Amino acid sequence: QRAYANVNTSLADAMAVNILNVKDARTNVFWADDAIRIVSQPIPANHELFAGMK
Amino acid sequence: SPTQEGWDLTDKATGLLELNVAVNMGEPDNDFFQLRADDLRDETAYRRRIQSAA
Repeated sequence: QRAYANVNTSLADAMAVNILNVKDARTNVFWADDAIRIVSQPIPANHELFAGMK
Repeated sequence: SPTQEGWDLTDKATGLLELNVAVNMGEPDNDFFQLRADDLRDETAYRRRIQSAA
């Protein structure tokens, strides 16, 4: 499990959490192209159950 | 058919009578069933319900 570490230490009951957004601002967004994925699925309304609608 | 025995049968002629019986059909024996468009991406439950209903 320690092979998966991503921070040098752990939270310790006193550490102040600092907010980073202190002013309204439109966001520039960057990413690696394999991060956002759009999963899609069919609505099988072409079935014979939905007869009477085209 | 009735039957009478003898030679002279004046005014002894018989009529014709034929009875009948009545037949009918009852109520239909249904099986209702409702699904949304989600439950027809697999169709196996739908087919099995059809066969079991028959």
